[PDB]
Amino acid sequence: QTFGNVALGGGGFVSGIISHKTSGDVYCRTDVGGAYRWDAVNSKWIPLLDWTSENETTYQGVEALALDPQNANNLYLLAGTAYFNGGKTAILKSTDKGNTFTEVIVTSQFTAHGNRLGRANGERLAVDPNNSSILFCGTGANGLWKSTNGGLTWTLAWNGVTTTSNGNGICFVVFDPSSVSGGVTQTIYIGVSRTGANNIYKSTDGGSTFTAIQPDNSFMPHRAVLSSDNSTLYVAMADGEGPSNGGSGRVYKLVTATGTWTNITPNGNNFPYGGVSVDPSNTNRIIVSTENAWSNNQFGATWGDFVFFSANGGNTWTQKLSSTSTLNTNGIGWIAGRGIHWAGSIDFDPLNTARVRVISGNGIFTCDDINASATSWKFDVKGMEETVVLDAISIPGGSFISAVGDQFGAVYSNVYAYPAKVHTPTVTSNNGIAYAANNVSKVVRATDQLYYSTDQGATWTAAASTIGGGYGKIALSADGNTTLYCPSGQSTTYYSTDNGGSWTSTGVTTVQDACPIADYVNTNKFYIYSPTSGQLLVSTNKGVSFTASAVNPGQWGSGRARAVPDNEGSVWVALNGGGLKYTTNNGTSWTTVPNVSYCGAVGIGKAATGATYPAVYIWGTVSGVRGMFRSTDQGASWIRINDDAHEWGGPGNGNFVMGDMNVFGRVYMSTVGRGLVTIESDLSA
Ligand SMILES: OC[C@H]1O[C@@H](O[C@H]2[C@@H](OC[C@H]3O[C@@H](O[C@H]4[C@H](O)[C@@H](O)[C@@H](O)O[C@@H]4CO)[C@H](O)[C@@H](O)[C@@H]3O[C@@H]3O[C@H](CO[C@H]4OC[C@@H](O)[C@H](O)[C@H]4O)[C@@H](O[C@@H]4O[C@H](CO[C@H]5OC[C@@H](O)[C@H](O)[C@H]5O)[C@@H](O)[C@H](O)[C@H]4O)[C@H](O)[C@H]3O)OC[C@@H](O)[C@@H]2O)[C@H](O)[C@@H](O)[C@H]1O
Ligand SMILES: OC[C@H]1O[C@@H](O)[C@H](O)[C@@H](O)[C@@H]1O[C@@H]1O[C@H](CO[C@H]2OC[C@@H](O)[C@H](O)[C@H]2O)[C@@H](O[C@@H]2O[C@H](CO[C@H]3OC[C@@H](O)[C@H](O)[C@H]3O)[C@@H](O[C@@H]3O[C@H](CO[C@H]4OC[C@@H](O)[C@H](O)[C@H]4O)[C@@H](O)[C@H](O)[C@H]3O)[C@H](O)[C@H]2O)[C@H](O)[C@H]1O
Ligand SMILES: [Cl-]
Ligand SMILES: [Cl-]
Ligand SMILES: [Cl-]
Ligand SMILES: [Cl-]
Ligand SMILES: [Cl-]
Ligand SMILES: [Cl-]
Ligand SMILES: [Cl-]
Ligand SMILES: [Cl-]
Ligand SMILES: [Cl-]
Ligand SMILES: [Cl-]
Ligand SMILES: [Cl-]
Ligand SMILES: [Cl-]
Ligand SMILES: [Cl-]
Ligand SMILES: [Cl-]
Ligand SMILES: [Cl-]
Ligand SMILES: [Cl-]
Ligand SMILES: [Cl-]
Ligand SMILES: [Cl-]
Ligand SMILES: [Cl-]
Ligand SMILES: [Cl-]
Ligand SMILES: [Cl-]
Ligand SMILES: [Cl-]
Ligand SMILES: [Cl-]
Ligand SMILES: [Cl-]
Ligand SMILES: [Cl-]
Ligand SMILES: [Cl-]
Ligand SMILES: [Cl-]
Repeated sequence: QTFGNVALGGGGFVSGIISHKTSGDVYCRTDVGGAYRWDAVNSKWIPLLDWTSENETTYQGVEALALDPQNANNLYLLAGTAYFNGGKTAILKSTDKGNTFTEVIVTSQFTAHGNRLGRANGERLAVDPNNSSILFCGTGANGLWKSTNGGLTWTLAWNGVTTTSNGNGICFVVFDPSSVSGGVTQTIYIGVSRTGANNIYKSTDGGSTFTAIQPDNSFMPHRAVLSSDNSTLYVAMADGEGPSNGGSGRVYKLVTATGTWTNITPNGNNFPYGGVSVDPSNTNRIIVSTENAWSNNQFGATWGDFVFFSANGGNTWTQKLSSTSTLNTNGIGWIAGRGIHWAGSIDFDPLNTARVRVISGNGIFTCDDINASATSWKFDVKGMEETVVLDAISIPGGSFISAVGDQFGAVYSNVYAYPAKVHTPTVTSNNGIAYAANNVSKVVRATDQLYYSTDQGATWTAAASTIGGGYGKIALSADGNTTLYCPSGQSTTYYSTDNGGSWTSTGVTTVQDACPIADYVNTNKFYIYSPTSGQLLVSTNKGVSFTASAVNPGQWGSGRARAVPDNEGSVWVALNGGGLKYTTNNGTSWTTVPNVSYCGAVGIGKAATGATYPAVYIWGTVSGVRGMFRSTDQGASWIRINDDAHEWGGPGNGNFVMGDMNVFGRVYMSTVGRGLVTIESDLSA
């Protein structure tokens, strides 16, 4: 209720599906946005890692997820991202299906990178099916590790493999619990993400020594699974690790009693393969998915990977995703024309193996009846949001409009309703958006080119020219007639009085990735805060020229400063470790907000009833507590409106907080991998 998301649905890469082969619990992991449990009672995904603080953004990268065959309550994640928090890596252990976790930091022993090449391979973390206290973990670069205390500490088990050219190392670990001594499983199979050297190994002494067994080192394994009866190991492989490389591949099966490998590649098509699943009650019933194939014209509407099913252990196969399939959008209209790609994990639902889930670069798709002649695949992403949101606007009396990486963004009359369409044309992303305060039908967005709308985002027309380059931040004057624009990666802000028919430099040439801001009241006034110089630059001639204000707010803040409705000359600046300041006089002087020792982002929203100033929202540290705070009294007092369970890793790539201008208390925040989060902070009930 209080915490949620703008509805979009999936929109990023789910890198693995893991189900409990006895209880039927289903989970997934993602590369940039944590992990989820499928709540089959309520039919929605439940995020499990929204508690990660900004000191734990790293854990949004989930490299492996393991369940305990003997106890469905246990759940383990290997979490870490190379580029956050020093690459800090942990085993995250839960005894309650992910409702709560214990953190076991392992960085100095081994690291993980959820956004690595090879990330859909797995699972490289596994629980001994005979002994809940024993886990093994293959690592990308540090060998094979084990724990004998349920994941609390780890030791090096085997180092015959450590590093590989692709950085992905040991990429699956599978136990055969038919082989046991002293209550410790003795047979372990591992896969290694390399070609031209040994890459599938078997130990029969509990992981102390391994023997190479692969039939063809031209291909590296992605995933493997052992049938419930322990008789047959199925392996998907390709000549690259995926998800976005690999040009050919195979499916193999190993009959363990005789060590017999059979090439069961569907139709000898030799596509790159990643996903494989076996029915827990039928060794011979299997399904596979290609990974990084693109020549399947799914639904007749899109291009992506293939899915093949067999009931005879791979002797013959039937396609289960093709041009005759249909896409059930499940009320999420914008997914039409998109499909299943990077399909490096596929899973029969253990409770009913007529049902199959498959991953994709844009979410997860579910076929509830794999036996149908013309299969129906549902975009099955309720509760899941994985996009990287880059900008947004909230129009008083109008729509909320997002600018999103990969899935472009949408126009919302109800932010909790799934969009029928996303902004088109877009190339890759929209990274900036603006509207005219006194001409609210006029909106502009920045992709490879600028696009203008005269109907509040419903339709778009390209600017005649987009000066400098695309993807920059943008402002529209209050009257809508002037645009200011700084191309991404460039340091000059330009102005146009004709929707980009012509451009002229503002004279501001030294603010890289400038975020120009229009005053809401005075159509001739704009501001640019420069982190490098520490200056607030102000224009009173509609962008023709700027001057620095009398007093600098200070250096090294966020470029995303905010003007204030109904308050000409007011600007709030998030100063990072310099705190939070605001001016009411165009930067002639500044108020230091007491008790704010750090502020990463500031946004404005609808005023409280009976208040005289718009509400202010920050992501920052107030009296020593980092989180989301609201002030309804112009910064004199603050209240925390998030909680320790809802931090999401902080503001992430888009680095913004913004209030809704129509719904008091509602605030939006960007994230590294959880879409656009919302807090409905008006707790009046
Ligand atoms: O090229 C395609 C290829 O990419 C591989 O992945 C690697 C690649 O990732 C790019 C971005 O991935 C994107 O996620 C995708 C995801 O992969 C998809 O599967 C799917 O789910 O969609 C998402 C979204 O599209 C991430 O969103 C994106 O963040 C990744 O880009 C990296 O971002 C890091 C974090 O920073 C950004 O977010 C926090 C903000 O505060 C930052 O402003 C913003 O940059 C970047 O790291 C940051 O880098 C700066 C500067 O670093 C530089 O200067 C100092 C030197 O010491 C550094 O070495 C030097 O790089 C740091 O100051 C900062 O501390 C750090 O956090 C990062 O540079 C940027 O690339 O690229 C990074 C690899 O790690 C990924 O493996 C895929 O594997 C592959 O399949 C294919 O897609
Ligand atoms: O014509 C049909 C088909 O015929 C085959 O025979 C041919 O080989 C195919 O190329 C062709 O299909 C088209 O394939 C490309 C990929 O092509 C590359 O790989 C195969 C090579 O043969 C070829 O030479 C290569 O050029 C597909 O492109 C991929 O599309 C997906 C999905 O894109 C959709 O969703 C995002 C939206 O922005 C797009 O408009 C929409 O189409 C992309 O996946 C998303 O990627 C981003 C991360 O981006 C980055 O990593 C990969 C890199 O290529 C890209 O440039 C980077 O930006 C993630 O955040 C998303 O989560 C993920 O879903 C791929 O990035 C992209 O390569 C064509 O769609 C397909 O029609
Ligand atoms: Cl269900
Ligand atoms: Cl299991
Ligand atoms: Cl159980
Ligand atoms: Cl046990
Ligand atoms: Cl103990
Ligand atoms: Cl070593
Ligand atoms: Cl190698
Ligand atoms: Cl050995
Ligand atoms: Cl079986
Ligand atoms: Cl064997
Ligand atoms: Cl065949
Ligand atoms: Cl085929
Ligand atoms: Cl292909
Ligand atoms: Cl077929
Ligand atoms: Cl697609
Ligand atoms: Cl709304
Ligand atoms: Cl659309
Ligand atoms: Cl208006
Ligand atoms: Cl126009
Ligand atoms: Cl005006
Ligand atoms: Cl700057
Ligand atoms: Cl300064
Ligand atoms: Cl003024
Ligand atoms: Cl704002
Ligand atoms: Cl709390
Ligand atoms: Cl937390
Ligand atoms: Cl309240």
